[PDB]
Amino acid sequence: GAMALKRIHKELNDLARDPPAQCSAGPVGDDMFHWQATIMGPNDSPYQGGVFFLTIHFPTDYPFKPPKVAFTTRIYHPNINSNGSICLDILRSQWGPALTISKVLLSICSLLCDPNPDDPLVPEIARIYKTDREKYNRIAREWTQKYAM
Repeated sequence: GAMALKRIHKELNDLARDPPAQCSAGPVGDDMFHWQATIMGPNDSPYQGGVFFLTIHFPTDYPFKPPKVAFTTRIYHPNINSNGSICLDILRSQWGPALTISKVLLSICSLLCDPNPDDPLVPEIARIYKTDREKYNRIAREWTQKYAM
């Protein structure tokens, strides 16, 4: 409804004056409820140098339910699977209306920097993250080269 659209427009304007991390986001064409985003691989993470694309769909009752957010670029990470689904609490149970798409992107950036392996979407990636960090980082760098450059 109209409340959602007002809030989406406000968050787009907010993002343009103050970009979260090194992210971009906004409408695909004229559709205010379907956005694209990009996140630069954080410096000093194994994703450094990659550019990762995401899709975002706002619900009609935004901001009182979360946007649906998924990666379209492949990424090696304990909380992001091969469909680009993102296991992140604020996109489900911990969403509230004081969150914004800028805060979602900052939280996804932090997630890339410091995973939640006890919340595994990809059990083996979670396991290697915990038991052999040097190997996790090697493989995440390899996948950044393969998919995100």
